[PDB]
Amino acid sequence: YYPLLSSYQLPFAQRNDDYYLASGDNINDIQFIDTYEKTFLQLLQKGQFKAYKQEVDLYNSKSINFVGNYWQSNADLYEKVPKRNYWRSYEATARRVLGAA
Amino acid sequence: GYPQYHYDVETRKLDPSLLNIQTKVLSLLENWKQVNPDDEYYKIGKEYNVEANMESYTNREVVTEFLSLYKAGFIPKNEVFSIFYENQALEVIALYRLFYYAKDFETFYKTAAFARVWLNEGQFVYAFYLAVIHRADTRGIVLPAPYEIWPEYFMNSDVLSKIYRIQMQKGLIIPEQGPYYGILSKDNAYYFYANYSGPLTYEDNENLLSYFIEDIGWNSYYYYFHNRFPFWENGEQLIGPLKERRGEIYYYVYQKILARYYLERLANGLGEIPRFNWLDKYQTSYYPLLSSYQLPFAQRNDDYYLASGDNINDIQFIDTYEKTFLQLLQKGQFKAYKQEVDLYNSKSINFVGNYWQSNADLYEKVPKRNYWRSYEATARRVLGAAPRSSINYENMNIPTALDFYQTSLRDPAFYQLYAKILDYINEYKEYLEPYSQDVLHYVGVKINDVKVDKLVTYFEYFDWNATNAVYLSEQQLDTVSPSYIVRQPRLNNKPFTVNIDIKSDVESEVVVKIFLGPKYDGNGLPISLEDNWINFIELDWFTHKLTSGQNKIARKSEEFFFFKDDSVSLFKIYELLSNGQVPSYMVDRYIYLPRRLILPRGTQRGFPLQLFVVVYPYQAPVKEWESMRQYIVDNKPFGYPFDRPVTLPYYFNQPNMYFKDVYVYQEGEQYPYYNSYWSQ
Amino acid sequence: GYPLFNNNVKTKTLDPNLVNIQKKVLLLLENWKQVDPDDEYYKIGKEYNIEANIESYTNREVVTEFLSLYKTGFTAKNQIFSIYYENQALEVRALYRLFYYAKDFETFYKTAAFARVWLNEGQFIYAFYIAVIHRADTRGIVLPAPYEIWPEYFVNSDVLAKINRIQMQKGLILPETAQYYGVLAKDNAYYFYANYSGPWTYENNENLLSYFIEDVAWNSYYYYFHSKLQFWEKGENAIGPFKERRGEIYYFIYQQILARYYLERLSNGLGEIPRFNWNDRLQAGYYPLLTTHQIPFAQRNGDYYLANDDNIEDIQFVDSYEKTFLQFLQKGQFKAYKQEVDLYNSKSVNFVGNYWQANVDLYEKVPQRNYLRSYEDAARRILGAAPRNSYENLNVPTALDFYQTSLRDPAFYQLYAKILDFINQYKEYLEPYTQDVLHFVGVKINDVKVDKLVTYFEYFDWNATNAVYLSEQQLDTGSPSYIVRQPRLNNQPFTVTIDIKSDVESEAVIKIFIGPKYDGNGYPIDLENNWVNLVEIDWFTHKLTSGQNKIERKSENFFWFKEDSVSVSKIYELLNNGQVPRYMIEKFLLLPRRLLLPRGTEGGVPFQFFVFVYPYQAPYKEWEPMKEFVVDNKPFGYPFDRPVTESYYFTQPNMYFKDVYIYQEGEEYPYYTSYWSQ
Amino acid sequence: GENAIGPFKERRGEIYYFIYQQILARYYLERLSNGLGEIPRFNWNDRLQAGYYPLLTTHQIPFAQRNGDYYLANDDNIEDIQFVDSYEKTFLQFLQKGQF
Amino acid sequence: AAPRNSYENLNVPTALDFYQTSLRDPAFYQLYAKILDFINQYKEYLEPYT
Amino acid sequence: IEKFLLLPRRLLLPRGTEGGVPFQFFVFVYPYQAPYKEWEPMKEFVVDNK
Ligand SMILES: *[C@@H]1O[C@H](CO)[C@@H](O[C@@H]2O[C@H](CO)[C@@H](O[C@@H]3O[C@H](CO[C@H]4O[C@H](CO)[C@@H](O)[C@H](O[C@H]5O[C@H](CO)[C@@H](O)[C@H](O)[C@@H]5O)[C@@H]4O)[C@@H](O)[C@H](O[C@H]4O[C@H](CO)[C@@H](O)[C@H](O)[C@@H]4O[C@H]4O[C@H](CO)[C@@H](O)[C@H](O)[C@@H]4O)[C@@H]3O)[C@H](O)[C@H]2NC(C)=O)[C@H](O)[C@H]1NC(C)=O
Ligand SMILES: *[C@@H]1O[C@H](CO)[C@@H](O[C@@H]2O[C@H](CO)[C@@H](O[C@@H]3O[C@H](CO[C@H]4O[C@H](CO)[C@@H](O)[C@H](O)[C@@H]4O)[C@@H](O)[C@H](O[C@H]4O[C@H](CO)[C@@H](O)[C@H](O)[C@@H]4O[C@H]4O[C@H](CO)[C@@H](O)[C@H](O)[C@@H]4O)[C@@H]3O)[C@H](O)[C@H]2NC(C)=O)[C@H](O)[C@H]1NC(C)=O
Ligand SMILES: *[C@@H]1O[C@H](CO)[C@@H](O[C@@H]2O[C@H](CO)[C@@H](O[C@@H]3O[C@H](CO[C@H]4O[C@H](CO)[C@@H](O)[C@H](O[C@H]5O[C@H](CO)[C@@H](O)[C@H](O)[C@@H]5O)[C@@H]4O)[C@@H](O)[C@H](O[C@H]4O[C@H](CO)[C@@H](O)[C@H](O)[C@@H]4O)[C@@H]3O)[C@H](O)[C@H]2NC(C)=O)[C@H](O)[C@H]1NC(C)=O
Ligand SMILES: *[C@@H]1O[C@H](CO)[C@@H](O[C@@H]2O[C@H](CO)[C@@H](O[C@@H]3O[C@H](CO)[C@@H](O)[C@H](O)[C@@H]3O)[C@H](O)[C@H]2NC(C)=O)[C@H](O)[C@H]1NC(C)=O
Ligand SMILES: [Cu+2]
Repeated sequence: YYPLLSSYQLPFAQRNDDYYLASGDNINDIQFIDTYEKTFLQLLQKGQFKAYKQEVDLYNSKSINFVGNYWQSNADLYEKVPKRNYWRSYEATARRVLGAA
Repeated sequence: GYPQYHYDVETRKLDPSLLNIQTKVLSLLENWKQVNPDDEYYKIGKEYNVEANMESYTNREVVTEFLSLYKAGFIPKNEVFSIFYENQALEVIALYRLFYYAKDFETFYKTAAFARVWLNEGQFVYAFYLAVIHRADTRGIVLPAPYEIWPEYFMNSDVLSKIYRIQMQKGLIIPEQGPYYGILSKDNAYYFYANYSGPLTYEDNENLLSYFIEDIGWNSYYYYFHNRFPFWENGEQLIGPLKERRGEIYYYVYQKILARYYLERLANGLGEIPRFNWLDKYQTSYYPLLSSYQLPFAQRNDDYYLASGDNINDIQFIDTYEKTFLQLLQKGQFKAYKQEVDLYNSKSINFVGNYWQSNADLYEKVPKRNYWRSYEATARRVLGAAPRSSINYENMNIPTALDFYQTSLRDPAFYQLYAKILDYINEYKEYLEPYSQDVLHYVGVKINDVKVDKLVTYFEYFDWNATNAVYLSEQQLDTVSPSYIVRQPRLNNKPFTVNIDIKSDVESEVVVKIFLGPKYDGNGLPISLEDNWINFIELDWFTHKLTSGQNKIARKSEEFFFFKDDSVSLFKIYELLSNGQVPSYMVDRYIYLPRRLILPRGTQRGFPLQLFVVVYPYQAPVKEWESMRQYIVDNKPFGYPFDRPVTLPYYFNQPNMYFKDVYVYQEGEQYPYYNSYWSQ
Repeated sequence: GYPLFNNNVKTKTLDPNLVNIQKKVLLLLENWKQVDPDDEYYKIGKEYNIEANIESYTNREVVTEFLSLYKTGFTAKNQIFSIYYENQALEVRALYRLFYYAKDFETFYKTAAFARVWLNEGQFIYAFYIAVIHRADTRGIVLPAPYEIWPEYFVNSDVLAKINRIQMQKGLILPETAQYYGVLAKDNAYYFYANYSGPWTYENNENLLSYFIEDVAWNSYYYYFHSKLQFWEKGENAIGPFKERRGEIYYFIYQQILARYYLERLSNGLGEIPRFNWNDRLQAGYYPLLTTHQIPFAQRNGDYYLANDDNIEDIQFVDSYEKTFLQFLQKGQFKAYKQEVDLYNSKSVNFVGNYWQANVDLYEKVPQRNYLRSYEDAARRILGAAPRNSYENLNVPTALDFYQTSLRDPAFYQLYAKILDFINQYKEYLEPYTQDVLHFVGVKINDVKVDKLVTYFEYFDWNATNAVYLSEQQLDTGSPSYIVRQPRLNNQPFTVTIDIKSDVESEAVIKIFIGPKYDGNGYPIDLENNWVNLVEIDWFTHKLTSGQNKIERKSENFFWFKEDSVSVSKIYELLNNGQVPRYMIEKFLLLPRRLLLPRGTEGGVPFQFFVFVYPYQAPYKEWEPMKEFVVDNKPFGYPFDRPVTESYYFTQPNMYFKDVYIYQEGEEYPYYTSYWSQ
Repeated sequence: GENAIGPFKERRGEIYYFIYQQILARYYLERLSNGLGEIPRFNWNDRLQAGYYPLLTTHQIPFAQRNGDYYLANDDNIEDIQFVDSYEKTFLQFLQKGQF
Repeated sequence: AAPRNSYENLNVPTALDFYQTSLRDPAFYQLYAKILDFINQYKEYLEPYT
Repeated sequence: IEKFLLLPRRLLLPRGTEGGVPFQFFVFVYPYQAPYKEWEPMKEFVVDNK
């Protein structure tokens, strides 16, 4: 992707073809991403569980709500836990990795 | 050409009741690689039987387990020993447990003689050193420095080759030609000039800092840290009153070790510590010129692939471990290993530390497990690059620098691995609430000025005894051993004083802390405190009494709390013992970094740094920490106030805090290799 | 437990005239690692001046060049020497030329004493060995075996460590326990049992054949081949009239080495020799347990990428050097290096060989060049995996840097297999042999019988005293004997009987080859593909009378094999009676007879023998000075010097193929050397 | 050469070599002064290890950006790559011929 | 590293496309170091000064 | 107008450090020989025939 976009005359980042995403500089981020995905799969094996102090049953369609929030890392996902100074978003990390800045 | 090191030794009178133990210990460490039938310990060990004296050991299960393992058979003599070899680890742990639970010093001496006569020399020396460090009745005696007990682990192959040639020839065939090759015959002894490793061993210009990472004091400090806090021992025996802080200690030491290292990288213009991915080729190579029993150390080629099939299992475990920790960070509060953990509390640091060390305290609440694996051990095995056949087969091993605590700091990969671990731990630390103004602001105290004398570094010759590296003849054992002394350049700094001016509205006791840190990063830009809090090194930590009005505090670098003097040689130890005195620092301050390594050198001949001075109220440690007063000055966590992330730097612009910019210069030769005959 | 090897040496009387020279030569090889001021050579070396004796050397340019080089300064003592280091090679070449062009033996002895006194020990020993091999006045003199001159290059680190410990201790402190560590004290000597390298050093099950690739004589053969024909010497001064057959010798020797290695691999069930790509990574791990001056040898992991940042240039050269050759194959007839080359003619082999060795003969027609490059040198540097540095005073030794240790590395075999594949692609040009050349009218081989083929392991003792540094007292009076006792492969005597029918009475030549029958996949190998894997074992002449004929050839009389060398003590003992080991003077460049057959199995390993009878023709006249290495005018490896295209037209009545089995007696593995196994 | 340099037409290659060598020597001196080491070498069939993100524009069109690990041999470059390689190898062949 | 296209009316400028900006790119120095390495390999032929 | 193709004098020395950066100077004196005749139109960029 080679965008011809600029803000304040600063060019937008260009992603070269065959860009390697798992370099050392990004490795930490990569791990988090992977871990996140892994966790969800484990939940699919559990079916019924408790996450972020919320009881979840995947046999019920209502659980969709939780799922959505889980993949957005929004505020509602952490409403039942004490205010956390530590926070990370899957979408933000993925956007940073794919941006190639 | 460099000057010669001359310094006076701080001495304290030795308790007359300990004059017998000391000698005995020093007698059992003489030429430990060989057994002399003419010595008393030989007969004592040959005749001693453990089972018949089972009543002389407090614990009975220790004796039974040792007897069972001994019946199973220990490793043969004349083989490389490492604590990371599982069977050898079990045998040496059993031997150490037998040593530790001996009821009296006489039984301990008999058991040590038995072990030396019958068991592998490496296991014997390791266990004996650990027991002497940890036994109650041996508190107060002095042990030789590690580099004098294992000279082969603190020198390169060329100097060892020269020493072996001299020993085989029993002198110089043509003495006049000795000086041209760095061998000096003087005063009944032979001095060998030693260099540091060059570009053949290190790539990417890292050899510039070899003098620092191959320094004997650095590796000896790491070995002392291992001996004082072994991972396989329970915390209660190691630290009784402050066991719950074990993990904190694990975080404090490594955080320091890396930070200083990073500082040196900035001094030589090498930048930040690289990060790596397990599932990708490793880019840092290493070609050590080290050998044990003539067996070469493993060499890691550049672009070595770590995720081959043979190692795949290990890799998976490593990955899984890391993954698990991240999941914990998402849970915040949980139960692991039958321990309730809340990450919002600073105390949880303990658990975190243990989790990343895989020590005994991590599994104290679960039934004894026959299945056990260590993240650090697996990572060391993967990064060592030794052939897999060495790992699989038990009666053969190719040594690696990461298999010994005396040589781990020589390998660059160690720093990267522990930097990754500390990155995980700091990600955990991000949970903690930052210190507020109320806790940081000392109402009524203002620091007016901080002055520092010129900071100068230079290389000087240092001599250490390496006689234990060679095998002696019968006549030498009978009459007297030869003296082979290694003379090598070493970094040092001239004395300097820190003067602090304080204006106080009231009279009170205060605690003053002095830290050192870098100013610019590898890219040449200033480092904000939000990222520099981890890079500060704690220099001094002491109490004082402030009177109303103006006060001046002069603190000499020779009095800093976190640094010690250089260890003395064996001959000087005997000389002082004959006069009933011992070196105090080697007695009770050996767990601290040498004072000669406080300041970096700098390749540009001038390096900028910053000093941080903080004054806060004094509060006495709780009474139960009574037998640890010499090492604790107050009740604050180690590294305070830089123990948790800094979010808003303007909270540290307090009256009772001061940042100062300083410069370190170099005097004399910039490089340490100018030690030839024609340059001297 | 294995039997101990004892065998009397077949000796021959030595000419009295050379006796003194022999003495002197040996005196110059004693404790060459050290300089003894009390020895005779010391004063001569310290007082000799080459320039003042410039008239004593036949050539003046050599003296001028040597003096000019010496003015700049040679390498320091106690340093690692390798012929593949450019500056050291340049110095040692001048030293060897000075040795070679000495007028008489006295001047050569003076120069050798000077070199030992002043110059590096490794350069001195190398040059002196080569000169003694080549000097005419020293012809007929016995030299010690290479493994006794460089023991550290022929034994692993553990045995050397034990020897060094004994030397430092000047004996045993607790003798009654040394037996349990493979150290025996007996008859004023110390014997050290030694094992071969295991899987820790070799991966992919290669260690199973460590007894062969690490054999002392196996590497000594390659060192002898290098010494007799060195790449940096002109053909005239090294071989004489066989100057146009240099490439043929190169190809033949390397092909035979690779064929024997392949036979051993088949006997150990390891398959064919792997091929590799330069732009890809090598798949042969090697962790040598070897040291020189305590400096470890370079180690290579299992998956090593050959093309890194610091090698690109070399890589490029290698690639180009290959592609050019392919281009030649397309041109056929061309002009290269001021030499006209026609690939349709068999003689062109010479050029090809030189092209793949980059020897001086390749550049004899172009003006003296200051730009020097070698394909083999660059390939060895790339495959050694040693750290790359631009400093000339710092090197990490590798097995490929020395001809004494080259055969220990599989990469050597892979590289030379690639080279021989290119050479066989070239050989495809040649016209195949026809029936008229092969058929021996009036001669038919009726039968061939062979006795039982047996292999075993036996203890062999060799002196390793030169590896240690002696004390003044030991130098003045006498040093102890440190002897290495290790298992070695050997075979029992066998005889080949050939029954032939020929009504015509004539002279004939008989050749015997040994080769494989099944490949790694378990299928039979057709002759059209097996012609490159046949090893020549015998080559002789015989007169056939009318009627029936029965020829009995004993394994002790085969042309291409010798007997084992002996230690220096026996050499002195025989010299005191005016005798020398005949096989150390005669046929000292050939493989030992103990390595003739691959190690067998209890059940038996299958191989085959090829017997060929053809007409005799005497070697040419100008070939007279070399009529001890040849038997006729046919090319080496005849008739398998060129590809076989149709096996039907190759087979003739005067050829015979027989299938045989090799058995093993005693222990199958060589590591049963513990105190409890004896 | 006639219309650009005149009588120094047979010394054009000398000027080229001298100017480029001086430029690279000055660059190496600056690197040493900044403690960056020697100039890295690269392989065409391997990837370049020099990232560059210029903040330059002409007619508001951004300049091309290159990441840290850029693979030089992709689908759309093969031809060019081949030429480069050949152009090098031919030169090496000349070095073997000497006079040609 | 500019995108490759067969159209003559569309180009993405690079520092190496102009002599005014060539020296800003390290790749320039690396490439000409390679070229000068080849030229020095050639120079090895010449006889050294006496 | 004069010497407008040469490097500026401000770039003669590499940037130094507070402590000081080490370099070296090489001074060479040799015999003089005038540039050739046909080289006359360019006798503002050369000093001899070397
Ligand atoms: C830790 O590492 C450091 C860093 O490497 C080591 O320091 C090195 O040590 C070696 C050996 O000790 C030094 O080499 C020696 O240097 C001597 C000084 O020479 C200077 O003056 C002479 C003129 O008198 C110059 O020629 C030298 O350099 C110039 O010339 C050389 C010629 O090659 C050029 O290459 C240079 O670029 C310069 O143009 C120096 O300015 C030197 O005298 C000595 O030379 C003797 O030995 C060599 C051995 O190869 C011979 O070639 C030479 O002809 C001389 O002959 C002597 O040889 C033996 C003794 O070895 C005897 O037969 C006689 O005594 C005979 O005189 C040698 O080259 C090196 O300079 C030095 N590097 C430094 C300081 O940077 C430390 O040693 C090392 N420490 C340990 C313990 O390992
Ligand atoms: C080349 O390579 C080969 C293969 O690697 C190697 O062979 C091996 O040698 C070692 C010795 O170095 C052998 O190990 C010894 O084996 C004997 C025999 O064991 C067999 O028989 C016993 C019953 O008698 C069985 O229980 C056993 O399972 C075997 O079947 C043992 O007797 C030895 O034990 C002693 O030494 C051990 C330490 O090595 C002790 O743990 C053990 O308790 C014994 O101690 C003895 O010595 C002590 C010290 O003096 C003393 O205090 C004790 O009282 C006791 O006397 C030992 O395990 C191994 O089996 C061999 N393997 C093979 C396949 O042959 C060669 O040695 C090697 N050669 C060279 C030159 O390197
Ligand atoms: C480098 O490192 C090497 C090795 O560590 C150093 O060499 C060591 O030096 C020290 C100091 O010189 C030695 O210790 C001293 O040894 C002497 C000599 O002891 C021998 O001779 C005695 C008779 O003269 C003899 O009695 C001794 O045997 C007794 O002791 C042994 C146990 O050691 C016992 O088994 C016997 O049954 C005997 O009982 C022995 O054969 C000794 O006289 C000294 O003792 C004095 O000091 C002690 C301690 O204060 C005191 O208790 C005594 O009463 C006496 O006053 C002392 O032990 C050491 O032995 C050397 N090591 C070796 C292996 O030789 C070398 O000096 C270093 N060089 C440097 C640093 O430059
Ligand atoms: C192993 O090798 C060593 C060294 O090569 C042998 O020692 C050498 O032995 C020979 C023969 O005994 C010595 O030569 C003789 O010396 C005596 C004087 O002692 C002299 O009178 C004789 O005429 C002859 O020259 C030689 O000096 C000696 N070398 C050393 C360094 O001592 C050893 O014998 C060998 N052992 C075996 C078992 O082969
Ligand atoms: Cu690298």
